[PDB]
Amino acid sequence: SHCKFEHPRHGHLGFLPRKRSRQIRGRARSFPKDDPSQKPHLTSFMVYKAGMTHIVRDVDRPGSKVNKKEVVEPVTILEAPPMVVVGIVGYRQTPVGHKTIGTVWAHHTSVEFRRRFYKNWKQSAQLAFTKRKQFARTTEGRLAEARTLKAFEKKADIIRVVAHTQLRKLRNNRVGVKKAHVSEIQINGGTIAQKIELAKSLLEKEVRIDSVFQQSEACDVCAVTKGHGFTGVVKRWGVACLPRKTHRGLRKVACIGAWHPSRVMYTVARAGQHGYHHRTHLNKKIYQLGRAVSMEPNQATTAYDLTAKTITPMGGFVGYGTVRNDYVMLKGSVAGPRRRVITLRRPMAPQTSRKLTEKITLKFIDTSSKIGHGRFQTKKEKSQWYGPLKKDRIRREERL
Amino acid sequence: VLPSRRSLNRSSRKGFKKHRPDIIVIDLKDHVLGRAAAIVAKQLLLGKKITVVRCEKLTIAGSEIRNKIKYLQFLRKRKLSNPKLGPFHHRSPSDVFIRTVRSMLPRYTKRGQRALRQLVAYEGVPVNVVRTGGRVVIPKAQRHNCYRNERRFTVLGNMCKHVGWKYSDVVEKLEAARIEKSGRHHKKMEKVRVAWKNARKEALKKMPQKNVEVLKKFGLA
RNA sequence: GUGAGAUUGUGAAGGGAUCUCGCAGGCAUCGUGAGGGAAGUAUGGGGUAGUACGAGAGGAACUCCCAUGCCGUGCCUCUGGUUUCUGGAGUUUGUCGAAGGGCAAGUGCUCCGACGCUAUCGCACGGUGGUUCUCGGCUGAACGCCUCUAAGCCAGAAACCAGUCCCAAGACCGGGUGCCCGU
RNA sequence: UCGAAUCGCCACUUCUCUUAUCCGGUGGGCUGCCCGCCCGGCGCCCAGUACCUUCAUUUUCACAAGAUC
RNA sequence: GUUCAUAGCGACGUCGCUUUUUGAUCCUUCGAUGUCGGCUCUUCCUAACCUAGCGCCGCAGAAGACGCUAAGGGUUGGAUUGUUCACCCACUGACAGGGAACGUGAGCUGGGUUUAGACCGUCGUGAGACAGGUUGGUUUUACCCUACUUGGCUGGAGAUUGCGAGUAAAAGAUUAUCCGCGCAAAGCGGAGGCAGUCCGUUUUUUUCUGGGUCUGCCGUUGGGUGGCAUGUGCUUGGCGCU
RNA sequence: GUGUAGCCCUCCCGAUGUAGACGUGGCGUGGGGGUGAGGACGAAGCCGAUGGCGCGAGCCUCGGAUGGACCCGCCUCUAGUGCAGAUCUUGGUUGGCGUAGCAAAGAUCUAACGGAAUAUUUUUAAAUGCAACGUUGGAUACUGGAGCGGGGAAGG
RNA sequence: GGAAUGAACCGCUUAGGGAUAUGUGGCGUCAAAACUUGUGGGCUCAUUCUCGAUACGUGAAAAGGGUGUUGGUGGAUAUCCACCGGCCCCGA
RNA sequence: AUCGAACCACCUAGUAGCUGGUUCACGUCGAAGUUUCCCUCAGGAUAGCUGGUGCUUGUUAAGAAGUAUUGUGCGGU
RNA sequence: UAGGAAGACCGAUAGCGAACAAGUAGCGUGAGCGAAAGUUUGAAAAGUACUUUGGAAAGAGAGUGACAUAGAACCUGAAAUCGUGACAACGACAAUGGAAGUACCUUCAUUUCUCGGCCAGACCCAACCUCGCCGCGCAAUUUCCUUCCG
Ligand SMILES: [K+]
Ligand SMILES: [Mg+2]
Ligand SMILES: [Mg+2]
Ligand SMILES: [Mg+2]
Ligand SMILES: [Mg+2]
Ligand SMILES: [Mg+2]
Ligand SMILES: [Mg+2]
Ligand SMILES: [Mg+2]
Ligand SMILES: [Mg+2]
Ligand SMILES: [Mg+2]
Ligand SMILES: [Mg+2]
Ligand SMILES: [Mg+2]
Ligand SMILES: [Mg+2]
Ligand SMILES: [Mg+2]
Ligand SMILES: [Mg+2]
Ligand SMILES: [Mg+2]
Ligand SMILES: [Mg+2]
Ligand SMILES: [Mg+2]
Ligand SMILES: [Mg+2]
Ligand SMILES: [Mg+2]
Ligand code: NA
Ligand code: NA
Ligand code: NA
Repeated sequence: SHCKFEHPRHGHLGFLPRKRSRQIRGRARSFPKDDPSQKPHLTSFMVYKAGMTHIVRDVDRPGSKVNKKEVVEPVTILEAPPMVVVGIVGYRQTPVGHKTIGTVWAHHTSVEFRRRFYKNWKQSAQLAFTKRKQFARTTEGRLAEARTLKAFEKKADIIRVVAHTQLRKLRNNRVGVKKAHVSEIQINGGTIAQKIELAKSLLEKEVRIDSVFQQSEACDVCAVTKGHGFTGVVKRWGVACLPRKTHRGLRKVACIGAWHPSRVMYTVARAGQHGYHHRTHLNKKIYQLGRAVSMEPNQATTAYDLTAKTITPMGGFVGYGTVRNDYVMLKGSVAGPRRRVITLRRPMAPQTSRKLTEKITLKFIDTSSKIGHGRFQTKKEKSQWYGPLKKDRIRREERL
Repeated sequence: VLPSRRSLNRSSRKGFKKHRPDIIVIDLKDHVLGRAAAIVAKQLLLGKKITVVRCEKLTIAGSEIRNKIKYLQFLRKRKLSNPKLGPFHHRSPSDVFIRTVRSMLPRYTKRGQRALRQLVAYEGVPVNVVRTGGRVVIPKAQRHNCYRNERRFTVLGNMCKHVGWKYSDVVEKLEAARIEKSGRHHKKMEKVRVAWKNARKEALKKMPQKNVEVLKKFGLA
């Protein structure tokens, strides 16, 4: 017998299994299609989630009821210290897939990079990359590197660079890890010879996020979702609850199959792990590319709001702290909790729509406290509402 | 494959350097799929080691539309309750040949599993097979003794594309590179081939007068 | 050959014979992607335009633009809900001699209440190419007329396949790299 | 440490294409006949066809009691 | 059907298909396969209601009829009734039809049906009967195997053994006996000398040390620069040094 | 000389079978009448990679690093005479399984003492003797006079 | 022992074993046999539940259509008309 | 803890055309589900099919035959 | 109630319910119902003095005895089920099963050892079964062949 009435199935079958991610780091599975006409450039960057806020701006959109008016849009702040490039890898194409040719190392690596190869770095001999350093610049060392670079030129189709983040510069108290996060970034544009030239120039040097993305562009966000543990079918899949009178419980699926086939099928909802999955979530628009507060104190100052303030809210980002580095501001939400490392990628979908080509001009950035109902923008506003307090008077009296 | 330290150490003590088993390399260009698979499967059961190359040049009788529809019917079959257990639909031409041969073997006994282990089935002619030796053909399945001229036929590579195979451009790029390298090398050493030919000639008039007559009697000189 | 064991049914010392096992990898990282899954879908408005057609009456459509319904993947800046931070305050009966400070009433009860969790009750986002069917044509015979069909060629559905997306080497990767050990 | 089964090999084979196709290519004369032109190998018992030269009792088959790896 | 068999229909006849109705049978089950409907949830079919693409009309425009390819996606909220079915009120692009043991009770519910109490009508002399109406009437057990959902530990290439040797690797005294450019070319470039021991059937034999002068390097010293995002690494210029 | 280890040697013809019938110098068990043996230099019973014989039911030898007092061959007579299942009877053992659980009546903490129940290490102190018991003092709390108060009948 | 599978179909009917030859059924692989036999003829192309291929086995098909192609029969004229088969296609 | 007739012992091992069970080997043979009668239709008696024991005989046929030939009758599909 | 005589009987789940402190223990308001259980260690208690660890129970030694694996519910001591040492290997076809070989094990049996009942090869005689090569009969080879014409 058919169903009495029709309604669509719950959930998406293209995100199976709902199992825990193999790694915590966000990783780009695919990279944008290479265009040989453009100049060589990098395609991704690594950032850390550092809380949320909202802004005000004027929208330019002819034919819309909101044209030439102000709107309020929530945003996400992500800290972006510069990355360091340490390696070059080349790939060749075979009838069975892509295979790595080799690797060229930078001969000078930091302690935080070599921490990634140990589980107890302090109580260890710390011998990683020691023999390569003693051999790289010798006469046999230069010949060996020239041999590998020749194989890159002759029989490669893809060039990538090995880069790691700098966790020493990101002086965060709640991020406990001291070993760098390492990933691969593809170089797009130009020929193979030109791609290798850019990679060699960017060896041992730092790469800033302003050189990879522009202010009013879009990007993709590879990240790992917040975890929820073992959860039931109502929260995991979104099925309806049963009537109050049900014996043995309500938060269940009543029928998990028919008599035939004589088994449970993979399309029926069951309880299990929820959250901590990898997602991609394309088309997030960049609203601002900031700089470190040590060099540019007025981060949140706007042409329409001349107050001198930084991007950090009053009392700090809850659970994270201060933003002491460069940052990016993205429109909307981002997967994962605070302190997690996130990969931003240049887009795959076409970027010719009017929404994606709009130019953004901010007008106001909110910096009130996120604890409680914040109602002051700066610390001077609070000290102007209240006059001198009891503790201020005592300090002055002691000063006398 | 991948000799461990146990294997390399034993070879070092014994003094062995290299070894190559007796293998037949078959060029599968312009061969009927079903007839070649049946001949090869019987030879595998008789204790032979066979490597087949250029699996993308196998031919099937009928039009491309007819054969593409036949594959799409096979692709429709899957275990409804758990498709990851169901039949697996391989897409490369070399995988299709191995599946066809497997269905002509007893595959649920150790004897048949061992026989299937002796077939390699490359696509194109890889670099590790080029210089091994001369290739062979199967005259009973050569498609110029098998098909009438006016009948339409399908090339396996073209049919494997359009149903999921995504390495047609890679295979044709590598094959063209091989032809140029092999053609350049073969034009070289034309001097030594001519010199040997000019050596067998004029060897006569240097041999004794009786051995030349025996050669003439048997049609060798 | 060499290094460890065992020969355990009717004392305790010695030697012999034989049988088993080991004689080479380990840890740590960056990737590949066969195969399997697979997702976006629909309505309205602006303009076209009171235009095309029509005696009149009546009355279209494509490019382009702006919104919304259902579904999907996430998030907590704002708004709402939730309080065993029993946080701060208030208040009833009993109780410690009174005030202070408390305690009991399985959280006594009332108000406000952070962090966290959460709601289409709040916010953000939801792509690209090919092979073809029905059908429509071009050249063109059979059949010195013709014919979209016999050979050949072109265009082409919310269908099908691949890309993007999720899992991924029992798919046994002779893919790369760092250090230790043996040779 | 291991006694093992397997018993052609080559820097002349180890390039390509056709079968309604000059099957080594290739022109001419009058719709098939006729006439011209040019260019796998070794290996099997003297390193080579020739004079010379040790084969035993392992004294009638037995995994070649010998090789390769 | 304005005339016009076939736009659309189509009588009198005749040929089929389906198993979603009801009959016919009695093959399996009576030391028991839980018997209606609704709720919840997944999947399949097409004989296509809406959405996509085409042809044709008794298709001026608009609105429609019919036919073909198409099952990718969708198909509602309520009043009375236990209902399935039906009928009304509204919304909508549309409110299509079916299968899965008449899907689904160790998933629920228990209104209906179908025990024991009791009332009515008709029937019976009576005990009692009625597929007639009415009211009240226990819904038991998973900790086993498999399936499914997540969660971990660990072997394995003769898929645990053989010593049973096949690279989507290079290209040569049979990979030995050096590096760079070049097309598996033509050709063109670079290389430190001395003495000893132990080994040595050859061609400047194979090694092990000591000075022997060192290009390229590692680890330094300060001092002057200089770059990077700025407590940590480097590059230039001299000290001796391995 | 029906039938046995068939008195022996040639030759010819048939050979399966449920329910059922019949045959066998066919096998095995407890006891009686006869006959002939065996046993403390080890009877019965028990065990087995102990083999040999027979189509088979079975028989016999061997070893016990088993046992410690009875027992068998043959001819006959006799019967409470042969087990895989009866939701069979009586004992024993068993996976499930160190599993399901041991969740009403609010609740204990601290020091000293007692105790074999510790402060147990030979290969600085914590990371190598845990957990739990009674009494007394102190703290906290419950019953809340229709009481886990103080006395009786029935019953014990 | 054969028809992949089946109480009943085909062959054959049964003491324990060798050699030889057959029956039904077969000789591309699974799988023994034409290592894909003939120095024998014809016919057939079948696009979405996918041409056809072992009887019993309705263990699936009809009426009605098609110059798709290959054969016959009977009439006019030096190609035309009517009718009937085979294989394939629609009806499905 | 028992009620459309309590409990205890006995008649009582009540009767059952119905359900379940029924313990060694080899050898020679080997069926029936049909007829008539029965308060008979899930059962019997009776004949048929089978086994055992034979009797009387014979060595080409005695009173042989699921088959032909010749002669001579019958029949209404 | 006292004696006697026996048995082709049963032999501890049998024979009386009772081989034993049995109409007992136990059950039921009651009438009534009603078991299990061989103390069978050894000829003889000679029933383990004493040393050492342990709170004790016990363990490790010593001793009695022909035997202590005869140690006290103690003759013999089976099967089901379990622990330990050694070994054999083995993917997933649930295992078990049949046939025919092979690789390792055999506290088994029989034969031989200067002739052998061992293992192979070739040869001879008889019998049976095949292949090559060479032929015959028939008016089967005249519904035919060959010439010259119309
Ligand atoms: K699919
Ligand atoms: Mg209930
Ligand atoms: Mg907040
Ligand atoms: Mg797939
Ligand atoms: Mg795929
Ligand atoms: Mg049941
Ligand atoms: Mg059931
Ligand atoms: Mg159920
Ligand atoms: Mg009356
Ligand atoms: Mg018999
Ligand atoms: Mg007796
Ligand atoms: Mg028994
Ligand atoms: Mg538990
Ligand atoms: Mg109280
Ligand atoms: Mg009281
Ligand atoms: Mg065969
Ligand atoms: Mg019976
Ligand atoms: Mg018989
Ligand atoms: Mg008794
Ligand atoms: Mg008794
Ligand atoms: Na009786
Ligand atoms: Na009667
Ligand atoms: Na019966």
